[PDB]
Amino acid sequence: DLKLPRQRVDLVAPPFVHVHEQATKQGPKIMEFKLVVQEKKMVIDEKGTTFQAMTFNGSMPGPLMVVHEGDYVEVTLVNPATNTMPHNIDFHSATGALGGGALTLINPGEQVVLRWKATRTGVFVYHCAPGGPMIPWHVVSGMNGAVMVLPRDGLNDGHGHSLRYDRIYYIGEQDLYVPRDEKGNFKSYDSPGEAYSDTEEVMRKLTPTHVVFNGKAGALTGKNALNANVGENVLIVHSQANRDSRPHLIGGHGDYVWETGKFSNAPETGLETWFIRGGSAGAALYKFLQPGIYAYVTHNLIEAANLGATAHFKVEGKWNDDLMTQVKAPADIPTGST
Amino acid sequence: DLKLPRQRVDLVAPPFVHVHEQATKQGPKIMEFKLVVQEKKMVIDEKGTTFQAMTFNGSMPGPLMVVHEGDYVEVTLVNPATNTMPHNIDFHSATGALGGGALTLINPGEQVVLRWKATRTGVFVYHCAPGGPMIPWHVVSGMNGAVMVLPRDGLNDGHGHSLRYDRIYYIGEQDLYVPRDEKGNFKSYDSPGEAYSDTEEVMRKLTPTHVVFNGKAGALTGKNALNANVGENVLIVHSQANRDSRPHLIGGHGDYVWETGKFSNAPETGLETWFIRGGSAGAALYKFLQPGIYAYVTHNLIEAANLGATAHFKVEGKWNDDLMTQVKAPADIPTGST
Amino acid sequence: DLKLPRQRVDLVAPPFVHVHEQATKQGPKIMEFKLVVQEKKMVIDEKGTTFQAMTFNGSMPGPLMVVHEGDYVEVTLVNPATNTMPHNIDFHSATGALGGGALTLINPGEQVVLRWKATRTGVFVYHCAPGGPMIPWHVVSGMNGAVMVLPRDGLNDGHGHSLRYDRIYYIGEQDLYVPRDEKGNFKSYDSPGEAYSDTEEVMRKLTPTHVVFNGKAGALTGKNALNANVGENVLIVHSQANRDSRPHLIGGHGDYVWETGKFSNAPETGLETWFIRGGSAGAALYKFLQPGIYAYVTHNLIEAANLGATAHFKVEGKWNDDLMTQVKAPADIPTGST
Ligand SMILES: OC[C@H]1O[C@@](CO)(O[C@H]2O[C@H](CO)[C@@H](O)[C@H](O)[C@H]2O)[C@@H](O)[C@@H]1O
Ligand SMILES: OC[C@H]1O[C@@](CO)(O[C@H]2O[C@H](CO)[C@@H](O)[C@H](O)[C@H]2O)[C@@H](O)[C@@H]1O
Ligand SMILES: OC[C@H]1O[C@@](CO)(O[C@H]2O[C@H](CO)[C@@H](O)[C@H](O)[C@H]2O)[C@@H](O)[C@@H]1O
Ligand SMILES: OC[C@H]1O[C@@](CO)(O[C@H]2O[C@H](CO)[C@@H](O)[C@H](O)[C@H]2O)[C@@H](O)[C@@H]1O
Ligand SMILES: OC[C@H]1O[C@@](CO)(O[C@H]2O[C@H](CO)[C@@H](O)[C@H](O)[C@H]2O)[C@@H](O)[C@@H]1O
Ligand SMILES: OC[C@H]1O[C@@](CO)(O[C@H]2O[C@H](CO)[C@@H](O)[C@H](O)[C@H]2O)[C@@H](O)[C@@H]1O
Ligand SMILES: OC[C@H]1O[C@@](CO)(O[C@H]2O[C@H](CO)[C@@H](O)[C@H](O)[C@H]2O)[C@@H](O)[C@@H]1O
Ligand SMILES: OC[C@H]1O[C@@](CO)(O[C@H]2O[C@H](CO)[C@@H](O)[C@H](O)[C@H]2O)[C@@H](O)[C@@H]1O
Ligand SMILES: OC[C@H]1O[C@@](CO)(O[C@H]2O[C@H](CO)[C@@H](O)[C@H](O)[C@H]2O)[C@@H](O)[C@@H]1O
Ligand SMILES: OC[C@H]1O[C@@](CO)(O[C@H]2O[C@H](CO)[C@@H](O)[C@H](O)[C@H]2O)[C@@H](O)[C@@H]1O
Ligand SMILES: OC[C@H]1O[C@@](CO)(O[C@H]2O[C@H](CO)[C@@H](O)[C@H](O)[C@H]2O)[C@@H](O)[C@@H]1O
Ligand SMILES: OC[C@H]1O[C@@](CO)(O[C@H]2O[C@H](CO)[C@@H](O)[C@H](O)[C@H]2O)[C@@H](O)[C@@H]1O
Ligand SMILES: O=N[O-]
Ligand SMILES: O=N[O-]
Ligand SMILES: O=N[O-]
Ligand SMILES: O=N[O-]
Ligand SMILES: O=N[O-]
Ligand SMILES: O=N[O-]
Ligand SMILES: [Cu+2]
Ligand SMILES: [Cu+2]
Ligand SMILES: [Cu+2]
Repeated sequence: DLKLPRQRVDLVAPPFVHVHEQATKQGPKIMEFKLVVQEKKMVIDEKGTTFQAMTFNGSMPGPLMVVHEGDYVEVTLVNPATNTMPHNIDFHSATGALGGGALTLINPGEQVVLRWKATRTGVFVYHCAPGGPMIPWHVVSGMNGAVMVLPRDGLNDGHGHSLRYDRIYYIGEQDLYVPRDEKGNFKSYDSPGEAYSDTEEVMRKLTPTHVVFNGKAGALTGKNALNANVGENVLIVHSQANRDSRPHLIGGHGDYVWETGKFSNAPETGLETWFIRGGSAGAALYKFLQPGIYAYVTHNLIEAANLGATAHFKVEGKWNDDLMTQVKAPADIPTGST
Repeated sequence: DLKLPRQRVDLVAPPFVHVHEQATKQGPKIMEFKLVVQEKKMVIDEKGTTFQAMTFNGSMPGPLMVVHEGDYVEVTLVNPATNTMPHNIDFHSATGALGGGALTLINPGEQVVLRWKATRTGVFVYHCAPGGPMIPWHVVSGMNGAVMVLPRDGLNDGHGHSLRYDRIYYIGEQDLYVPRDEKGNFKSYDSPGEAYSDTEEVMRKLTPTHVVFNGKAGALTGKNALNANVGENVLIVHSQANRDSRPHLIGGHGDYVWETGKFSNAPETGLETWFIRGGSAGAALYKFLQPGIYAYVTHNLIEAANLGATAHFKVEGKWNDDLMTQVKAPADIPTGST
Repeated sequence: DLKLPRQRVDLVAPPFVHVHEQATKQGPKIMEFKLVVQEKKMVIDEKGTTFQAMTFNGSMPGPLMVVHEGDYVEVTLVNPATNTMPHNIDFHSATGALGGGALTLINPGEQVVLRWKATRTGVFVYHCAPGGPMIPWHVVSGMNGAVMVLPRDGLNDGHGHSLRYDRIYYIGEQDLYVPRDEKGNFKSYDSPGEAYSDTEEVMRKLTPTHVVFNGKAGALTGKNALNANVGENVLIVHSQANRDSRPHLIGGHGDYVWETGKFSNAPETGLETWFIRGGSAGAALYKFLQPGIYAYVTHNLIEAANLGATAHFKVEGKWNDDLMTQVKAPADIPTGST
């Protein structure tokens, strides 16, 4: 019935994003994506703590999918027979049937194909939602990602001016609830099923043990820092499927921020810290002006520094002493000061 | 002194709203409302847990009051002699005297009449506020509702276009703090006074035991699902007097959202999830496009699924396969897949 | 190299703000500020609980600094040899080097001079950020304040109209994490270093023991209530360096609110409650219409009433019975009522 060109997209692992155009003169296409569920034990902190994760495509978050307004998105969801649980997928970008969750429930050994029309622009969460208490459990076990639906003309500033990004990163933030024994040590389990009852008890107290970007504390630091150059406009897409976050680029700003994540609304300008509502994605554009290390955090600094929620950008270029300078290096306080 | 027509309004129990006009060519009236305080034990979850509630008009939330900008709102507050505590009322919509709290303190056996002018448009919280630690205790015991002050021309989209709703629902969200015994079982008390000291201890840790819509887990599910039809524009008013919430319509969107709840500000368009600040009301307009079950949740999914914060909409109509379709039902993964 | 006039500013203790112009026809200046770190035991609640604070200039919050867009801000940071720890300063208003943190680390006995250009308008947080887990610890120990960068033409309503305030107050909100012994009593320590390990354990559970304005429960109540007059436009700057807040003026409104705190964005109008993201400052303008006591709170009323987060305004003037009146004082319920 639906007679449009089909285009297969190969997803890549976050924080990177598959190749796509910003502005396009192409008409609506059927964009084909495949997501494979993988249940697996993963390391989530720098002391080696593990937990029974559940993922789309082996990563937390799941990959970012990028399409344009008016496209049709055809998603094959695969639940391999090595998994132990039923899974599904709900797209906040889609209309009807609980975002598709009601049409995509699959047992291990099955697959399903859903098609939804991208009628609403913005960044949106997708997540597993099998039903009842399984919904939060699957989500906080890692089964969430995001989709970006761009306007066909690309981004604009809400006042008639085009905005173009040179680079795009997807930072998925995950709240985790890892059970502890009586001495406070983290517990380990041989399967998701075995972890469930203890995990639910932690979840009920609503306080995460870990808050991570890209699936583990320190994932986007050190040699996995994100790269940029002075003068580049970088789009940072941030999602949180379950709990609020307050992104902040230390030493920078959000030049243009869609904190509710929807491109039909004009962005706010010059933010210090923005706010991602749990269950949503947002996006921030920033043009780097200074080289050096930047920390991207949630500005609950306890979460950022002590629970895992810090990423680094490494920015190449020349220092601008007009914007900031050390006038006098650390020196002894003058004895003749009051 | 004030010589305007008087109009008695009969309130109805949430989630329904008393009859009112959107746009009106009537001039300012004195709109007369009565609220009766009722202290009573109520069931708040599906396992039958009870707690010592305190309510306006026997319901959590208290009823929605609807007036127009420039109206005068004359509220009779009654505290029957069967109650045990003093109560009052503070309207976030009103100006002066702590929103009226300073003028409405009444002992059991008394009543009081307050008049305030509706100078500010939007949805607003009202709540009991007797003084000091009694303020949070009364509010989280259920003594809160909302008032909507419409512009005389009804809603608009902030760009010169009228917005009209076909239906309106009021969803009051309540955080509850129910004491537990040493084994974790919920405790029961013979009066609010007896529950106070144990309840305060839970409140101090800032983590609710339950988060409910319309006063109990499952209140707006099953046979009390909210009804709509494909093509209808539905206004959902959401209040939270004490704690933030992040409403989300699963399978839908917020077409027009006033998340801060004030109609002098243009709405945001096409939201996935919005944000109600604790101590505020907000409103979202959505035109249903697909039939079926929709879950309305706070998108902390732990709260939604495990603490009680899920409502259902049942929407009648015909399915639109253009917007979403199952291309291939669950089937075995092809043996010839990689 | 930089050849502009220099102007020394003398800071004052919050909630007051040093003298400054709103609109200015002066050109860019180098505005010189000095901040001295002071570690000291402080009382933070009405029962006399103490904690090992760390402050800029002896106060929580640190003082508000006010400059205009295009000014250069030259800050001398002094760490006296009586302190025990290294400190630094990061300005969310500044660009590069982690907001200046990377250029300002000083040991006890040292001082440093940083210059940054005020390129972005709004209110912004500044805070200590020495590195790693020390970042949250220093911030929640009190080392945070705010800077306001005004447009040269002063505030506007985003629709071409000037806004001018008659008075300005800075309300810094601080989440504190005070260790308890096994009976629940607060612990005391002889130094910040000794408190660290127990404090970190409380911080990890993300629930404050106290939430205060101006450094202690009741700081801005009683005789330290903030003064205003009917008809005065008052600007309230509110900062929270680590945790979200939801300001509300009980009996009032926010006439014009920049909840994200950035003056390049038009304010929202007529808010009941607004939202300060942790890691940010915001500002609200209100013109008092009624005399009397107003409570300024975070509208988590548990925090407001039971954890310390309430300030008072005392407003002088004449009561306006048109806006609000008690039509009938408390009286016995008529025996002939149903
Ligand atoms: O023996 C405990 C010790 O070993 C580590 C080393 O990386 O990890 C093990 O124990 C953890 C807690 O049960 C598990 O999460 C992990 O799967 C296991 O390899 C340390 O994290 C831990 O303290
Ligand atoms: O607005 C984007 C997109 O959503 C649709 C429905 O799929 O329209 C919704 O939003 C419109 C603009 O606010 C409303 O006027 C309409 O009633 C509502 O369904 C699309 O038609 C529109 O392109
Ligand atoms: O957190 C309580 C308590 O547990 C211990 C081990 O008994 O450490 C655990 O918790 C720490 C904080 O989450 C982790 O850093 C560590 O991996 C974990 O074993 C104690 O060190 C701590 O006091
Ligand atoms: O890119 C940051 C990196 O560059 C160095 C020299 O290679 O210094 C530059 O950046 C400093 C601020 O971080 C400036 O103060 C300095 O003047 C400038 O040359 C390194 O020191 C720095 O890590
Ligand atoms: O006997 C405990 C058992 O009975 C239930 C049945 O609905 O409710 C009773 O006990 C609860 C806990 O004290 C009370 O809240 C309730 O008022 C009382 O009827 C169960 O909820 C409970 O587990
Ligand atoms: O704005 C709605 C309504 O509020 C009042 C006071 O009751 O005005 C406030 O807001 C005006 C518009 O922002 C301000 O200009 C005014 O100073 C402030 O009191 C009403 O006059 C107005 O209709
Ligand atoms: O929550 C701790 C612990 O308490 C038990 C009974 O001992 O259940 C209580 O708490 C549950 C979660 O809130 C409720 O579902 C139930 O109504 C209540 O009695 C245990 O089941 C649980 O481990
Ligand atoms: O209204 C939802 C309800 O309608 C049924 C048939 O009565 O199916 C319709 O809705 C489905 C999506 O939920 C579509 O896939 C289907 O094609 C459409 O006919 C029921 O299956 C469904 O519960
Ligand atoms: O003896 C405990 C009792 O004294 C008070 C009186 O103000 O304060 C003391 O004890 C507190 C808890 O250790 C300390 O924070 C404080 O420094 C010390 O003077 C009461 O607060 C306390 O209950
Ligand atoms: O916008 C305020 C201020 O920020 C600067 C950089 O210091 O510009 C940023 O924001 C501009 C307006 O959005 C962007 O166009 C620009 O690319 C970005 O660096 C200043 O130039 C501007 O005055
Ligand atoms: O909070 C638990 C428990 O501790 C006690 C003293 O044992 O009081 C402490 O905690 C109170 C609430 O934070 C404070 O008001 C008080 O200053 C502190 O000592 C008990 O009173 C309470 O049950
Ligand atoms: O300014 C408030 C203060 O004024 C008094 C009289 O001095 O009363 C005025 O304010 C009341 C509302 O708070 C009005 O009801 C009253 O009519 C008005 O005269 C005091 O009662 C009040 O505390
Ligand atoms: O559906 N999963 O447990
Ligand atoms: O400025 N960063 O916390
Ligand atoms: O005023 N009530 O406890
Ligand atoms: O999409 N609902 O969680
Ligand atoms: O740097 N301070 O611990
Ligand atoms: O209206 N104040 O809580
Ligand atoms: Cu799943
Ligand atoms: Cu009450
Ligand atoms: Cu410090």
